[PDB]
Amino acid sequence: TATDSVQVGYRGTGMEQNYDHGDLKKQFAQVKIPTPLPP
Amino acid sequence: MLEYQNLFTRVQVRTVPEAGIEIDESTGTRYGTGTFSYLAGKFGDAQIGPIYLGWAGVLSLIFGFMAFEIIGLNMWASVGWDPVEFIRQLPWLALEPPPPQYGLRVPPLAQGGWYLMAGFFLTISILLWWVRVYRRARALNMGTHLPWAFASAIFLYSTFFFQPLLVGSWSEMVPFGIFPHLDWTSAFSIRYGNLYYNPFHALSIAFLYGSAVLFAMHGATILAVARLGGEREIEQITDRGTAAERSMLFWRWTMGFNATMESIHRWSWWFAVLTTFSGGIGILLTGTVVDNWYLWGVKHGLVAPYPAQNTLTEEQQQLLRGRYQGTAPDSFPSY
Amino acid sequence: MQYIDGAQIALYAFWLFFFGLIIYIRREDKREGYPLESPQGPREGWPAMPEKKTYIHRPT
Amino acid sequence: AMLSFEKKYRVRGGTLIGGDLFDFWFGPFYVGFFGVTTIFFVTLGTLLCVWGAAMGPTWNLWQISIAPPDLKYGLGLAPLREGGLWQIITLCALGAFGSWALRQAEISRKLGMGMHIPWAYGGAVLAYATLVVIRPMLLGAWGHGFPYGIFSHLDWVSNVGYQYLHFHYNPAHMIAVTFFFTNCLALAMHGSLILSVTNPKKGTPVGTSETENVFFRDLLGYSIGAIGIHRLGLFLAVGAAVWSAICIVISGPFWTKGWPEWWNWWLNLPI
Amino acid sequence: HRIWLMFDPRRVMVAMVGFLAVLALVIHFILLSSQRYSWIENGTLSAAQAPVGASAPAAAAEMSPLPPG
Amino acid sequence: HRIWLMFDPRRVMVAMVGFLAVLALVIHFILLSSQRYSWIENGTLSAAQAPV
Amino acid sequence: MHRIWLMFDPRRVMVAMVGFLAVLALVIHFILLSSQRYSWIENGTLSAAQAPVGAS
Amino acid sequence: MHRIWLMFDPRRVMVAMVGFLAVLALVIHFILLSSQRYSWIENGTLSAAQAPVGASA
Amino acid sequence: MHRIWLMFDPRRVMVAMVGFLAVLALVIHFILLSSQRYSWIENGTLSAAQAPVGAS
Amino acid sequence: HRIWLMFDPRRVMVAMVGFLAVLALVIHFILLSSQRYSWIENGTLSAAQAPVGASAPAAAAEMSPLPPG
Amino acid sequence: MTEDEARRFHGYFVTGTLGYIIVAAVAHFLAWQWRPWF
Amino acid sequence: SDIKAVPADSYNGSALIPTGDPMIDGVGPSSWANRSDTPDMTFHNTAKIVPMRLDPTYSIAKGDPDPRGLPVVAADKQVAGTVIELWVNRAEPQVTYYEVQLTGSERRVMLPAGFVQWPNFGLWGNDKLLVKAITAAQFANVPALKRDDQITLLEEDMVCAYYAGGHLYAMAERSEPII
Amino acid sequence: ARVVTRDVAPSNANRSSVKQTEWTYALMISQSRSLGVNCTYCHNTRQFASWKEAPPARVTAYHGILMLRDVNQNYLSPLQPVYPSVRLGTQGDAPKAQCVTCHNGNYKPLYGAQMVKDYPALWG
Ligand SMILES: CCCCCCCCCCCCCC(=O)OC[C@H](COP(=O)(O)OCC(O)COP(=O)(O)OC[C@@H](COC(=O)CCCCCCCCCCCCC)OC(=O)CCCCCCCCCCCCC)OC(=O)CCCCCCCCCCCCC
Ligand SMILES: CCCCCCCCCCCCCC(=O)OC[C@H](COP(=O)(O)OCC(O)COP(=O)(O)OC[C@@H](COC(=O)CCCCCCCCCCCCC)OC(=O)CCCCCCCCCCCCC)OC(=O)CCCCCCCCCCCCC
Ligand code: BCL
Ligand SMILES: CC[C@H]1c2cc3[nH]c4c(c3C)C(=O)[C@H](C(=O)OC)c4c3nc(cc4[nH]c(cc(n2)[C@@H]1C)c(C(C)=O)c4C)[C@@H](C)[C@@H]3CCC(=O)OC/C=C(\C)CCC[C@H](C)CCC[C@H](C)CCCC(C)C
Ligand SMILES: CC[C@H]1c2cc3[nH]c4c(c3C)C(=O)[C@H](C(=O)OC)c4c3nc(cc4[nH]c(cc(n2)[C@@H]1C)c(C(C)=O)c4C)[C@@H](C)[C@@H]3CCC(=O)OC/C=C(\C)CCC[C@H](C)CCC[C@H](C)CCCC(C)C
Ligand SMILES: CC(C)=CCC/C(C)=C/CC/C(C)=C/CC/C(C)=C/CC/C(C)=C/CC/C(C)=C/CC/C(C)=C/CC/C(C)=C/CC1=C(C)C(=O)c2ccccc2C1=O
Ligand SMILES: CC(C)=CCC/C(C)=C\CC/C(C)=C/CC/C(C)=C\CC/C(C)=C\CC/C(C)=C\CC/C(C)=C/CC/C(C)=C/CC1=C(C)C(=O)c2ccccc2C1=O
Ligand SMILES: COC(C)(C)C/C=C/C(C)=C/C=C/C(C=O)=C/C=C/C(C)=C/C=C/C=C(C)/C=C/C=C(\C)CC/C=C(C)/C=C/C=C(\C)C(=O)O
Ligand SMILES: COC(C)(C)C/C=C/C(C)=C/C=C/C(C=O)=C/C=C/C(C)=C/C=C/C=C(C)/C=C/C=C(\C)CC/C=C(C)/C=C/C=C(\C)C(=O)O
Ligand SMILES: COC(C)(C)C/C=C/C(C)=C/C=C/C(C)=C/C=C/C(C)=C/C=C\C=C(C)\C=C\C=C(C)\C=C\C=C(C)\C=C\CC(C)(C)OC
Ligand SMILES: CCCCCCCCCCCCO[C@@H]1O[C@H](CO)[C@@H](O[C@H]2O[C@H](CO)[C@@H](O)[C@H](O)[C@H]2O)[C@H](O)[C@H]1O
Ligand SMILES: [Fe+3]
Repeated sequence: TATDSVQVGYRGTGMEQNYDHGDLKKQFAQVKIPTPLPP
Repeated sequence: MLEYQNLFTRVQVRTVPEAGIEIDESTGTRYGTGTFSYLAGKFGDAQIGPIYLGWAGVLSLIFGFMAFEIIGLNMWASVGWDPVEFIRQLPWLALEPPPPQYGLRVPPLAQGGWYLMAGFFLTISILLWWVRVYRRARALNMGTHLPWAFASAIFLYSTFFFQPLLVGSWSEMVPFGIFPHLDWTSAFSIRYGNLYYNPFHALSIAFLYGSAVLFAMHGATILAVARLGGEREIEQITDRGTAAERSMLFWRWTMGFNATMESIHRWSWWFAVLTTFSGGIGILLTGTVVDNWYLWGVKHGLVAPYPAQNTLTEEQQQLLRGRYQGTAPDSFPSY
Repeated sequence: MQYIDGAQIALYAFWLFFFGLIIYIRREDKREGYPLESPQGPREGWPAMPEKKTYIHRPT
Repeated sequence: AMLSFEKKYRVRGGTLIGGDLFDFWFGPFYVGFFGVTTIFFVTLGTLLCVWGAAMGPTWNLWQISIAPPDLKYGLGLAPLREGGLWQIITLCALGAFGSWALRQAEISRKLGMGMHIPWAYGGAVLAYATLVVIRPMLLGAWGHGFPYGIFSHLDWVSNVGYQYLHFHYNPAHMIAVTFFFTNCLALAMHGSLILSVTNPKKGTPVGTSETENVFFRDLLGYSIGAIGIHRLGLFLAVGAAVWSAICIVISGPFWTKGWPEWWNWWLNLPI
Repeated sequence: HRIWLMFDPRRVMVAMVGFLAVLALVIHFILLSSQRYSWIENGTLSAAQAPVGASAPAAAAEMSPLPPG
Repeated sequence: HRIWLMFDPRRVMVAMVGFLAVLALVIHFILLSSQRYSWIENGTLSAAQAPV
Repeated sequence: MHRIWLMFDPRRVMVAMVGFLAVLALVIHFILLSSQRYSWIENGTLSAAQAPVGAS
Repeated sequence: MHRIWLMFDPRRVMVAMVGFLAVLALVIHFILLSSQRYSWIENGTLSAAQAPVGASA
Repeated sequence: MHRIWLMFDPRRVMVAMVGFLAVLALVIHFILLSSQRYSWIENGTLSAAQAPVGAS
Repeated sequence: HRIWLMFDPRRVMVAMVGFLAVLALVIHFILLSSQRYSWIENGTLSAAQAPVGASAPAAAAEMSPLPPG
Repeated sequence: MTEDEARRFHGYFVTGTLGYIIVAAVAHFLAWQWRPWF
Repeated sequence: SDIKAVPADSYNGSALIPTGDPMIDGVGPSSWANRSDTPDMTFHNTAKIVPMRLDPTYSIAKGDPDPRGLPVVAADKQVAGTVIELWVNRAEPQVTYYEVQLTGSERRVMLPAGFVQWPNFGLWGNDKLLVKAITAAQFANVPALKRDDQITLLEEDMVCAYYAGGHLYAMAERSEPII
Repeated sequence: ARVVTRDVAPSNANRSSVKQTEWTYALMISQSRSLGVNCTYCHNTRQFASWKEAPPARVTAYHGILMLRDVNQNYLSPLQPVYPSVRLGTQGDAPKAQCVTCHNGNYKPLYGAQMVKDYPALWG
């Protein structure tokens, strides 16, 4: 399983955010924004 | 196919169980005759032999069982006496120390009194077990090295009582629980500013790793020369054979220096003992001499520089100041 | 004083004790197989050789 | 120089690579092909570490830190000044540790001993390789390794531990910690037992092998053997490193949430 | 009595002393941790001033800083 | 009586004493932890004013 | 059916039976004690009409 | 049909059967107790129409 | 009555008794020192009417 | 038929049964963990109502699944 | 340990048990006078 | 004087080359330490390592194969003899030696138990004794014992050293590098 | 919620217990799970008290606390007498909001979706 890692601190400090790719994709896909109403 | 690695024994030899060397039996006696376990005999010795019981051992068992019962019954009461919840939630249950506002005064029974009773009984049983270890050693005319290694272990254990007494509150003690005592470990490191920068914590970590290194090295060395009679170390010490000679030469050729068959056990003894001794010193120093180990490390040049990850404005520095944590609200306000 | 604190003092006391201990254990490490064999003669590293040690045996 | 009994053991043969060329002793050390390779890698890695210290802001021994590259260079050799030096030092260290193990194997093959010591050292080598090779490869960037600095690698350990909220709840970490603690306890017991038998109460003769078993049977009810204690010490010490490698390799590559939440499976058993 | 033929007095005496010691310590500690019988602090109170019926599982605050003591 | 030829009276009596002591301790503890029977604090209350 | 005692030692059978029975009795008593309906130490004086019932 | 006992020890078969049967009975009783519909210690006095039913579609 | 010393070694009994008595004395002194009313090192000069009393 | 003189049929049968059973379990569990073939939950749907993986997708505006680096 | 030794030990054990056991009764009565628990 | 080994060259630190047969000469991994020529004793002043025929109390645990009457396969896959007696350590009960009768008989040799491997690591059928160090022809050169009821520490070391040295001096490909 | 001392030596300026540190630990674990991040998102855990070593998100997080304290005190709680009894809690109090109410386990609500820019009636 691929892990998406985002570095949030200086290199070598160990400050990173890990995410599981499959569940992140499923969670992002399921969000459905209502379309903006015409002005 | 492979050489015999001396990892397991294929042919076990049985005989009459060994009763034991004649010892004084005026205050205690040996119980059992000696049974044999085949599975245990695969890896090491097979005799589950007699066990000696005397004054100190019986007293230690009574006090330790009382402490164990108090801890278990408080854990069971914390889930409403549910056996299913007791087993399911067992690693999360705890017997918790008193509240911080009592300091060193006796707390209510349901809010830390049981904790102090259990701790006292556990301490008494540990000391009585130390007495028993000493007496078992001296009954066989042995040296008291094991008593004084157990004493180092007890010193580290007793710092968990002495440091809360020095800071002045029984609330700082270690809760009796599988996960909650790990929670206390983490919160203790956080509260006093990154215990990684405690020099005696680093020292004790060095000795713990070195104990693992030394035991791996010694076990591999003895297993590697067991074909030459190397596991019989007493005779290799009092009459040095080819196994001890080869053990010395391997490490002399490897790292340039070596020990003897007897002094490698001195190395092992001191590494293991120092693991707990330096750690106890480090714990005793925390909250009494040093309250922030990271800041002590900055003062003594231990902390590596990193680029700043954020810069704060003049109004942000006033705004971002917080407040020290106080008491929990005892009212449910209506707005 | 200000720069000196109890943790530093205790740390240096431990360093002294540890070096003494290492000296003692190295003294014990040379109880067998010494002095060394060299073309220049007998050799002893630091710490020097300890005194001869004998054990006790039960009578027959 | 040589020990009193050393001369008869210094013979030819037992090497894996090379012949009479690399079959000599430099002082007390034995030099083989892998001794030469060990010296090469140690020298290059140490000199590159000193260069990394020179590039940094301080010469203080505790504050020196050679850091791995950014995650954006994933699995590629970063510029030397931006973490590539860390990668070269890592290659040197891997070569040096492998050479040390193989040289130890040559030495044991020359004294007639078994092959246990190189394999025992292999556990620590495997733990290090898991830290800097296997886990960074599974995560996809060499910047997942730890920096080379006496106290900066402690900062890396702290931050990586808090990447999973509460690292104490890692089950493999708990098993490895148990292995380490039991190893220290067993080492204390074994050293004490041997010393107390060979250095008994003053005035009494040196104890025998039955005294050890009788003492531990009197105290605990069971006494492992003389070979059994060494087998147990080897197993405990090596298993600590193996379970450490397991515990670190499952964090990130296999588990990305907080470790406490992993215990859901236990709370959701059907019973 | 014949009970001393089955059980050696030497061992049962030590077991009995240990049991009585642990029981007395347990009871004295339980009394010391109670509100009504915390005699070291409130022993001078008369029977009418002594606390009554104060089980109260949260009788005190759980969260607070350490005192200056 | 012949049960005592099948079981050692010494071991039976030791097990009985231990089990009964543990059971008595457990019951006294459960009562002490309760609200209705916390007699160290409640004991002087009459039955009507005891918690339910 | 006495011959069962020739296949199984009465001593071990009775020991195992006593242990199992004691553990089972303890588990049942504590399951009842932890429930809302059958606490019997706090609510034992309640009548059957006042005792708690699980939600419908 | 009775030759089966010549391949398996009846003493070692009855013990395993009893142990498995006890474990299975305890597991089923506990699964039922941990459910909502069959928590008989609390809701056992309810009628079959008042007993809880799991969520539908 | 003296015959008890033929059943129990006087040396062991005296050593155990001294150890127990020392532990008990230290525990009692420490319990008193940790209390409010009897923390004599700090408040030992107060009169008996000035000494702290538990809540009534 | 001479292949069996090269490998013991007992060993081959053990390895064959083990490998085939592990493969069957792995495939069944891979299908059960998917969305289209989670047959225990959605097996009653028709082939037209069954989930299908997304085709070539479009982009998004000011919306990132990942936090900034 | 003979039968006469058991008799002799039992005499002293019984008298010591009685004396201890209800010196404890005096203690309990004193405590009841000071602060009753029922 | 007894070090049958000439230096390879005059440079210090060089390896030695044996002149005669290292196995009996006692150089390299075939060397032994001069220990006392008295038997190893127990707590009760009895011989520590004794044959099973000298002590009927000892036996073999049920579940373990009986090595007596089994062939002893040597390094060259040649059966060198058959096990006829087991020497056990009385202080710590374990199998320490195997007495092997030669193919031509007329003598017996001692085989340390630490140099013995069982087929399939002792998991499958145990019907032969595997000794990977020494070939069948060299079993006849294993040093003999002075008596058949006791073994001194010196003989112990001699037998163990002879068996250990054949991991380097049995064949010619063993003392030679792999590349 | 601060527990860490701003000095090397102990004094009476900070007398926080280890239990209070555990309380802060629990609150921060909840915050981390509410945003789907770990501790290093707002902290350099080598010193949890430092703001200069921490990412800027920490500053934002602090404001998110203050905003919540306003929302829960002046808007949600005073709505107690309006809700029917099925909406209130077991003490009969109005429901309140936390970080996960907006974030729902994401570093930004709806992954940072912008929606109110096209609805001026909701602007402040
Ligand atoms: C719960 C709380 C506790 C928690 C923490 C607890 C930590 C415990 C630490 C214990 C340290 C010793 C461990 C040990 O080996 O114990 C075994 C031994 C029992 O042996 P035995 O049963 O008598 O057996 C007899 C015999 O077999 C012993 O032989 P072994 O090989 O075991 O011991 C060897 C002896 C040899 O002794 C000598 O050669 C005599 C001189 C020893 C050194 C004296 C000066 C030390 C420094 C003093 C100032 C020290 C100031 C710090 O050796 C030893 O036992 C220890 C050898 C030295 C170890 C390293 C020392 C390094 C010092 C460096 C100093 C700095 C240099 C710059 O136990 C002993 O206590 C031995 C000593 C007994 C005599 C009394 C010594 C103290 C007398 C003064 C105090 C009297 C009571 C108030
Ligand atoms: C931490 C605690 C400290 C603690 C430090 C203090 C304590 C040290 C204790 C060490 C163990 C005990 C003493 C001992 O026995 O030492 C061995 C040796 C005596 O040896 P031996 O008994 O005579 O046996 C030698 C024998 O094998 C014959 O060797 P041979 O002489 O034929 O040659 C062997 C070597 C050397 O080859 C030579 O040609 C030597 C002369 C030229 C050396 C440089 C050549 C390179 C070019 C120029 C570089 C330099 C240009 C400037 O030949 C070899 O093949 C062995 C070496 C390895 C070769 C493969 C690796 C190649 C790549 C190497 C790259 C890095 C090195 C340059 O003794 C001595 O040399 C006595 C003086 C002590 C030497 C070390 C002093 C270190 C000072 C360090 C100061 C700073 C400390 C922080
Ligand atoms: C977030 C957590 C913190 C942290 C917080 C602490 C704290 C807090 C402590 C340690 C301590 C230690 N830590 Mg840590 N530690 C962290 C990171 C690490 C790392 C790492 C790779 O990151 C490592 C390897 C270590 C390693 C170590 C050890 C060297 C040391 C403990 C030795 C020990 O316990 O012996 C085991 C020995 C004992 C526990 C002694 C007592 C044994 C007693 C006698 C046994 C009695 C048994 C009883 C009878 C059984 C029955 C009970 C029943 C209920 C009846 N720490 C981080 C920074 N660490 C200790 C120390 O010394 O610090 C200076 C300590 O107190
Ligand atoms: C050099 C430091 C290391 C060390 C050393 C050390 N420890 C030692 C020794 C030494 C040298 C001893 O001599 C001594 C010993 O005897 O070891 C075998 C001891 C010891 N180290 C111990 C443990 C221990 N050591 C630890 C650590 C270490 N000890 C260090 C790493 C730890 C850790 C890592 O936390 C532990 C847990 C003990 C095994 C022993 C001390 C025993 C003791 O004091 O016992 C008192 C007796 C009791 C508390 C009685 C309890 C009874 C039961 C536990 C409860 C009742 C059970 C019930 C009957 C059945 C089950 C429940 C039912 C409901 C089913
Ligand atoms: C079973 C696993 C355990 C164990 C066992 C073990 N270690 C061993 C052995 C064994 C069996 C040996 O035989 C071997 C040895 O020869 O010991 C004397 C060794 C050894 N264990 C060592 C250390 C060590 N072991 C550790 C761990 C453990 N070793 C495990 C707990 C640790 C830890 C926990 O940190 C350390 C520091 C060495 C003393 C030694 C191996 C010597 C060696 O490999 O030498 C070659 C290298 C050099 C001479 C110098 C370094 C060359 C590099 C190129 C320099 C760059 C290094 C890099 C920058 C890293 C910096 C790290 C920062 C964090 C500081
Ligand atoms: C079939 C099956 C199921 C398999 C599954 C197994 C799987 C999937 C595994 C993963 C596979 C993958 C993709 C992993 C990659 C693994 C890799 C990369 C394999 C490496 C192979 C390997 C044996 C490792 C190292 C190779 C070795 C030992 C090299 C030594 C070569 C050699 C003998 C030459 C000597 C020169 C050396 C070593 C250089 C160093 C050196 C240099 C460079 C000098 O200049 C120098 C000059 C003067 C003195 C000394 C030196 C010196 O030491
Ligand atoms: C081809 C190939 C790769 C094959 C090679 C084999 C391989 C694969 C490598 C190894 C992998 C294997 C097979 C590993 C699995 C090992 C197994 C099966 C597990 C073993 C587990 C085990 C034995 C027990 C678990 C240990 C645990 C959890 C607790 C330990 C508790 C403890 C403190 C025990 C100590 C026991 C006692 C009482 C010791 C005291 C004691 C001491 C300390 C002495 O010094 C001493 C010296 C001399 C006489 C007596 C004694 C003595 O008894
Ligand atoms: C909240 O509540 C929860 C807890 C949840 C609910 C709990 C529920 C449960 C499960 C309760 C269990 C109860 C139970 C279990 O079965 C209860 C079982 C009780 C039993 C069996 C008690 C038996 C006691 C027996 C005694 C005291 C015997 C004394 C014997 C004496 C004095 C004779 C002395 C011997 C002599 C003199 C011999 C001289 C020598 C001679 C002659 C010689 O040597 O010859
Ligand atoms: C808070 O509430 C909780 C706590 C939770 C509720 C708990 C409740 C529980 C479970 C209570 C348990 C109570 C209990 C039972 O279990 C209590 C049992 C008490 C008993 C039995 C006490 C007995 C004491 C006996 C004594 C002191 C004997 C002394 C004997 C002496 C001095 C004589 C010895 C000298 C001799 C002989 C010399 C002659 C030798 C000679 C001639 C020779 O040797 O020859
Ligand atoms: C069947 O169920 C029953 C209940 C019958 C039995 C079951 C019991 C069970 C299941 C028990 C489970 C126990 C567990 C899981 C225990 C876990 C323990 C752990 C993990 C402990 C870890 C650390 C604890 C430490 C380090 C505690 C140290 C405490 C100290 C040093 C306390 C000292 C206190 C003293 C000296 C008190 C003195 C009394 C004073 C003098 C203060 O009196 C006023
Ligand atoms: C509570 C759960 C059970 C806890 C106890 C578990 C006991 C078993 C685990 C400990 C032993 C694991 O056994 C482990 O086997 C592996 C093979 O996979 C061996 O091999 C491993 O390390 C060696 C060392 O170089 C590597 O070469 C090898 O590639 C690697 O797999 C390890 O040396 C051995 O330690
Ligand atoms: Fe050893």
